[PDB]
Amino acid sequence: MSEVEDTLNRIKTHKTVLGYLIVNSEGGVVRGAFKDEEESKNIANSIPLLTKKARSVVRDLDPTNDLVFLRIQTKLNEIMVAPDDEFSLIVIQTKG
Amino acid sequence: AEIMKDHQIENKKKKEVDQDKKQDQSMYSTSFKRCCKIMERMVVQNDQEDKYHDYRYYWSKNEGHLLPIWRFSNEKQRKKNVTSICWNPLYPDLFAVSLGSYDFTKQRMGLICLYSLKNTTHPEYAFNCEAGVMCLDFHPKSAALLAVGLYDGTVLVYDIRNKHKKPIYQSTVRNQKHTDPVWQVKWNPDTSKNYNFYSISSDGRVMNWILMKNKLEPEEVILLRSTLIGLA
Amino acid sequence: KAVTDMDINELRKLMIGKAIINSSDMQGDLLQEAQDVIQSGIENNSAPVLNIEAACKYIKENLDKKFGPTWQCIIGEGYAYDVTVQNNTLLFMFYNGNLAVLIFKS
Amino acid sequence: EGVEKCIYQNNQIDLLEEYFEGETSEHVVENLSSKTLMLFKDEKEICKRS
Repeated sequence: MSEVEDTLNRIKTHKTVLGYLIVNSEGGVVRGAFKDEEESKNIANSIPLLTKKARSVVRDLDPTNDLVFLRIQTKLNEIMVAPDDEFSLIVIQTKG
Repeated sequence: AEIMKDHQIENKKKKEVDQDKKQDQSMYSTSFKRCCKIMERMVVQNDQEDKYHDYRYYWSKNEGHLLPIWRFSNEKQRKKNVTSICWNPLYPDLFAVSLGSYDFTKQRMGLICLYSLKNTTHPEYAFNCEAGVMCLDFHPKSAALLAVGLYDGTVLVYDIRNKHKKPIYQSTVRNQKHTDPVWQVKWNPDTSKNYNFYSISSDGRVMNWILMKNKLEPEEVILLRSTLIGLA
Repeated sequence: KAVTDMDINELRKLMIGKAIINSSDMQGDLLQEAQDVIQSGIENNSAPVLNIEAACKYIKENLDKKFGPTWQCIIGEGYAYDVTVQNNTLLFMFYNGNLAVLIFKS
Repeated sequence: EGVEKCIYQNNQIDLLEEYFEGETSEHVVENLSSKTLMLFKDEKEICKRS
């Protein structure tokens, strides 16, 4: 298919995006498209724990209602994560 | 889990066959597609936030002011003209533009683009056709039904729901297709006699098309028609 | 209807006397004894509003007389623990809704 | 005033809405086929028998 593998190529090519990284449910790197490897390795380990911890937050308040999309916003950067059961998509977009 | 065991009524589907294949595109397919699509839009949203904050409530005595916000285009598709545009009657965000060729002497293929206000970068749906698409329309009741008219007066019908993206229906010479082009095409709001699709050609015959199972039934409504030659 | 009609606030209200076991390091026969005592114990001293101290006063004393002298039992809505225990001395069963019961013998 | 700012942005568009989510093709053209399963026939008869 062109459709997932093209959209993922499109959001990378898109201006003011550092890189898109797919995390496996077992905290593993399927695709990692950042500049420096330290950042990509760091993002691969650190962020999927925040999303699991942030999933337990929304879950406690209402255990029917599951996480569909998490967006953190830092001083310099934004961090946006779209979690699913099979895979999790992560991006880092610099604020305009 | 114990409640589902207690009450086995409508057992949970989505069986774990997945995609698999080890390497070279593993899954990357249907729950994950949603997450990819949502991510794209939300990445755009952050870069266009300045324009999106304006779009909703900028709020722009006998004076008017018009503000252009976004332009949706494609560099491959700069040759073709916009011709007809239409909005989906169900969804006020999703609109469809139908790119075709004017000026007669120059004639190329036409691609129908369904741009969502959600994602302004590229279309939500593409549809390659044989000639330039002149007229496009949406059926007021079911917005999936898409009415298409293009050169050689061929009448096309599409469903947005269908994934394959080929035409659901087509008009042929055996189904009495009008010659030359089809400038305008509209849906009949009435759904008592299946689905009535209306078309006009430059040949000058107002044609009523009815949707049937693997066939299109044409009916000549009126003829346009003086010391001249042919039909008006 | 069935699972779709059932919401969390309906599921909890529909059924209070349900029972669900997560872990079970203790032997098959000794669980049957304890499970009956803790369920009957909590419901007794549930009172108008659930006294979590009162529940674990009753369970502590019962499980001291029944088995061994140094038996430790804690209940709660939600918590994290690591607890060194003897072999086949530990049961973890949560009651319906928002009640997590850890019982062990130190 | 910092949260009011974030409410406004999300209220502009739903952004998670899927156009024609769930509902299938519905009416789809089905061509009328006739699959010949099996032929019967007589073997080495004097002339043919209708």
